[PDB]
Amino acid sequence: EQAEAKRLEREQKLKLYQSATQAVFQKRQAGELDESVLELTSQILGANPDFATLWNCRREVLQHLETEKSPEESAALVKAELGFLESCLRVNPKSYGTWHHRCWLLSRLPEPNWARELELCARFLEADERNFHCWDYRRFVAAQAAVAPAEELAFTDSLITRNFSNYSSWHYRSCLLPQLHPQPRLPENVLLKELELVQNAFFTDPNDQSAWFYHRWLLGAGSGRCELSVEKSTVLQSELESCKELQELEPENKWCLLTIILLMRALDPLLYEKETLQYFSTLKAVDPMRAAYLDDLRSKFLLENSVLKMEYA
Amino acid sequence: QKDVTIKSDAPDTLLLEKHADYIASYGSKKDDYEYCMSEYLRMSGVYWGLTVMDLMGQLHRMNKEEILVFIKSCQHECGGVSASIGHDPHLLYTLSAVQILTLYDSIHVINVDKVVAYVQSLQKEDGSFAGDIWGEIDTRFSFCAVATLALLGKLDAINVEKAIEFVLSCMNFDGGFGCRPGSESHAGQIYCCTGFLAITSQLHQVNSDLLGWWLCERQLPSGGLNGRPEKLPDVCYSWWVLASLKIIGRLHWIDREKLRSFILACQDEETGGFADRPGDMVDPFHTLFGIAGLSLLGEEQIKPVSPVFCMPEEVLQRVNVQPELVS
Ligand SMILES: [Ca+2]
Ligand SMILES: [Ca+2]
Ligand SMILES: [Zn+2]
Repeated sequence: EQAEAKRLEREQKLKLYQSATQAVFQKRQAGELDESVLELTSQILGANPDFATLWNCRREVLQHLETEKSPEESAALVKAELGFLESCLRVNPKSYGTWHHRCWLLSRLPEPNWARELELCARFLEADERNFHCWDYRRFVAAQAAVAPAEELAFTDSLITRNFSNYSSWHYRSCLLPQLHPQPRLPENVLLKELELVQNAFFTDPNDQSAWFYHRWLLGAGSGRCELSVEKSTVLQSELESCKELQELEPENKWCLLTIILLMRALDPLLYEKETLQYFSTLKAVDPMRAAYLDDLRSKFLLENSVLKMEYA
Repeated sequence: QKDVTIKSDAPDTLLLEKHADYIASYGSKKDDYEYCMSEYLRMSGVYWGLTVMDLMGQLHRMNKEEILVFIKSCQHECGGVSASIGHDPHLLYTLSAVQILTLYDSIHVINVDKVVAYVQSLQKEDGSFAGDIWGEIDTRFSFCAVATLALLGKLDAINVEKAIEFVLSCMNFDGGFGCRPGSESHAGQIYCCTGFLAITSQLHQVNSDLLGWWLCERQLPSGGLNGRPEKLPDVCYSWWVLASLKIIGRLHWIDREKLRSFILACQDEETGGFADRPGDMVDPFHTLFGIAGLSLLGEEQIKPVSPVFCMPEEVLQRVNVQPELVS
């Protein structure tokens, strides 16, 4: 009853797409680079944005028409194309072809309104904060418009605190921070502020991995243990105690256990050897799928310890 | 934490006969006009079917002569190869075509000199590669370029140091790689970039312990692997992640038995084929990546597979293209 109508309509759609595709290839072979091609491809690309040859056909048409149309006619075509693209992105926001066509179009305009494109990105990131295509496009727009890293840094903070799904936003921060502090390895005052920010994040949502991955990076981005300032030493010891408190709240949370180990390494590997081994045992019991990783990590750390003990005068 | 739940009745045995039957009959089951919507990737579709059949020892059941004629018809005057007749050339389908011709030891079916010129023409000043003349830059295309050229014995045709510099500029805080500089790490681009670095003899530049950790954390309680944090696991991501781990010498960092069980659960017991996830509709793409994953996990009934080229190792031995891996 209800399934045959669905089978038949989808058969009709396929016949239309095939006919329209046939028409486009025939027009192309005939050298007919005109608006009828734009009409035909619009019927196909909405549902099938990965049909790359059809995006190429649209570009050939737009290039041809630019040569023969008034500047005002050409501007009208560009605006129609921007609207078509946005309607396509709303249906399928994860198509490489659609985002590339938008990049191609914007890159050739006199002309372009980049602030409006940044807003298009903000809108799509509100819908899906993990859409890498949209983040990549945002990076493109920001480079084209010469948006300052500090501005982009303020954007990431708002996205990290307003809700979760933060891996993409933490990633962006990891790229922006070294720009605000560019060396030919973050400065400690910067690092300490980041540690504060990320620690807020993993105490708010201890289950999400993004803050824990970012934190591990931060723990390597600094001075070195033999170089710890009293402030940094004190901050890392405070973090160690806070992770132990989280361990009590969430006994199945493997991220906090791993981080306890990494903090002890950052503070004093030999002094904390006993506790490090104890934590590896607990952690392997809590996260058994990672047991081989954890054994290799422990082996690495024990070899580091041997080398440290052999340095002994 | 987002994960699939495998049901107690999921397949738990390898159904190789059904998979070979499935692929041998693929594209004969519906009317011609129905299949249609995937013509834009046909050359890669052909590669998936042929490669999985060869891994299963059943390549002869496919139509060699028909496919060679098809490939010849898909090479354009610029040297590049398209997905299908009348479609436009692209590095993706140029790779797929050269992979197929390598399987069949029929490389001179196409004009090799012109393929090399096409690939060479797509390299940019920064060492990156565009996919075609329209200029989309992606590390996927760096891999397509060097993999195509390695198979042809012509890696020296491109600017290799600049290509390497570009790929390394895409390395991230977490040890992974994205599309372009500044792009977030993704299993697909990690696979392309680690494959690229294997081909160019640059795996010493990877932080294998850091990247290995990011990769082994893709394994969910179901046993399946996802392609980045907070995604559902699937057979495609599972191959990309497992192959990357193999390239960097850390395959043992995932639970191999749990992954095997996940991949087997994606088989369709009635039709053959694998789907992206348990219960879903099968396709040749996931059939290849499921069989390939099982092979890397040690399945004796399947030929050893290259984690770099996703082709039988015995084929790559024949052309003497076997990049050293980390271990
Ligand atoms: Ca045959
Ligand atoms: Ca599916
Ligand atoms: Zn998939």
